[PDB]
Amino acid sequence: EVQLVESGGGLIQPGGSLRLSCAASGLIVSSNYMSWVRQAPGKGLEWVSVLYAGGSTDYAGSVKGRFTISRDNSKNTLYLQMNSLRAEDTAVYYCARDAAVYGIDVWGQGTTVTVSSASTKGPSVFPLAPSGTAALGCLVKDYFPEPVTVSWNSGALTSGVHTFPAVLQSSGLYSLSSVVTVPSSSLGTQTYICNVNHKPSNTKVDKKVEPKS
Amino acid sequence: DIQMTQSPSSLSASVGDRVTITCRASQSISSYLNWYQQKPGKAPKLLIYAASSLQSGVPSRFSGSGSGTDFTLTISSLQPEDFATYYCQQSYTTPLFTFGPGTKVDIKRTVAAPSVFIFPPSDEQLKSGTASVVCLLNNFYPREAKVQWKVDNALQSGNSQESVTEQDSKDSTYSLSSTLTLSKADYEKHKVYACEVTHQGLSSPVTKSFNRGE
Amino acid sequence: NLCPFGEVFNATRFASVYAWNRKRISNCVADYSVLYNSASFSTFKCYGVSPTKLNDLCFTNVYADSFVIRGDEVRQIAPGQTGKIADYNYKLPDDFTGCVIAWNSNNLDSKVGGNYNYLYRLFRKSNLKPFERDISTEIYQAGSTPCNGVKGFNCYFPLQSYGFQPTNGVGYQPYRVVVLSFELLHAPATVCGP
Ligand SMILES: *[C@@H]1O[C@H](CO)[C@@H](O)[C@H](O)[C@H]1NC(C)=O
Repeated sequence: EVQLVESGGGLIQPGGSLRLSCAASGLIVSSNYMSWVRQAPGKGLEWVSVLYAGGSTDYAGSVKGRFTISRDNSKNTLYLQMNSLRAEDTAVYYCARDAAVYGIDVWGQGTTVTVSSASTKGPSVFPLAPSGTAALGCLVKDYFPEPVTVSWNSGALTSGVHTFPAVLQSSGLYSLSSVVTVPSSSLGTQTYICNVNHKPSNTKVDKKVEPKS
Repeated sequence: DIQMTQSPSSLSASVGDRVTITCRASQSISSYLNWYQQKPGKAPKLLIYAASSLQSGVPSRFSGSGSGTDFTLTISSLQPEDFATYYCQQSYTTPLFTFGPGTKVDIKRTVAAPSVFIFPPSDEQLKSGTASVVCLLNNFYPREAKVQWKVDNALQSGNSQESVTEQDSKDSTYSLSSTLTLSKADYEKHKVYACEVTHQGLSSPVTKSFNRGE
Repeated sequence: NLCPFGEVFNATRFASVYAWNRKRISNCVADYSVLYNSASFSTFKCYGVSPTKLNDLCFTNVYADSFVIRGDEVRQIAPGQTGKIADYNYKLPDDFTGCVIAWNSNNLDSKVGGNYNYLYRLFRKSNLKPFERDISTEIYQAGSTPCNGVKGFNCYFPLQSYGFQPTNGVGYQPYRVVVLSFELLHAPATVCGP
């Protein structure tokens, strides 16, 4: 069928390198403008480099002289060799077949490349205490790498819960908060615990959250 | 080179409306224009190529017009699965294509002011020597809102980060957190920590705050 | 008699770069400084030859190739270059010995709202050999199933139109290009300067 099947990204330190792989099926990459496209978190589509059917290549200012597009027509595969990687290159990388006037009609599923010198580290869970409806929650601070999952009372608390997306701090470490709104009348009587899991560090935490004084 | 601009940026619309997204090139690029749909976590889908040509398998409600400098993606009757982000891309300089910034089409809903809540750092986190102050704006529509931090009535700038939830499954609302990050040493040295929210559903900015001993 | 450089340079219509034109000059005299001594030209780079030392030289054949491309595409009419034009339209040999001359022609080749006359080959399977000339209009087969003359998925019409609008920046405007190639064979050299 018509598909591009990518693989090969993950964690890498700055100055390291990766090799992305776009397995083509349903079009011939040797008969095509095959491009790599990247998308930084929340930032939209930026073109990275091209492989002309005839074999010439172009690159984006930034990656020029660090990345190298190539192909192997026996395997019908597009390749991107990312060397001297930097934290900026952190994005999702798509491969696509550019049909030019006709559009970019075939995209691969994307593979995610995170460039970071951060040591992987489980979060600290601090309580966001209650002070009509009351709001409480958990600060899931200073972890790496993504992701983190949060739930309340092990699954018994879902209404009015918001687990925000992570931000990336100037430490290279992620942090997020999960909040929930509950009747202020339950405050002294109902137990509210947040269950934070972070697999990359084999960390599970629960934290009772209650009012202070 | 050719930069691309997209007019609405964010657009609110309801199931069944006739929604119109705009795109514009810094140069006249003939009909060398393509439209894309994108949803969070997935890849772009090609919708319109050559400015007017409907792509294989894309529903007929997707019209595309324009030529030269200004272009228009039209959806004749917005569907539930149509809520997404639409980009334009230019082919004139193919294969070095540049994209637009995007227009997000979210789900329209009656205006809903935020519920604003402020949280001081935990005593537990203060031992670690850093202080995190959280501001929550809960269940708000539309997505555009402004959070200002004031510490001792002096406005803070490069010390806060924000996060927003995807549009609620049932509210169609948004929630936003803002986290002001100081050192224990700094936090010790000030009294009034305040969070001031301006939004279209509030008549004047709402301010929630706390003092350090309370 | 003088060489017909007028017919090539001042011609009323130029070709599409894909079907570039070739006028062969033979048995005549040529003044190549009355060419270089015009400020009319925006590019006039000579590779393998000096433009002054030209009326001092004889050749067995001179070739005047002409076509229209985009200003941002004139960089590829040079030895050692790649891109839609150089790869799929008009290639110069690495050991080129000749001159590339080009001048802006927005006034003659862009019509209000688009001149869809001039075309370039957008799709090929393999780069052109030097001075090769592809005039195929066959549907381009980007897949493994054949195309049999119909546009469709993986089946691309290989020629497209430069939408020449006269308002664009200078980069996306038409430029007329004449490539003068000077060959020396072991046969009576007939194209001399005076
Ligand atoms: C083109 O025409 C002008 C006069 O209109 C003339 O000066 C010029 O020499 C002509 N070009 C050639 C190659 O003779």
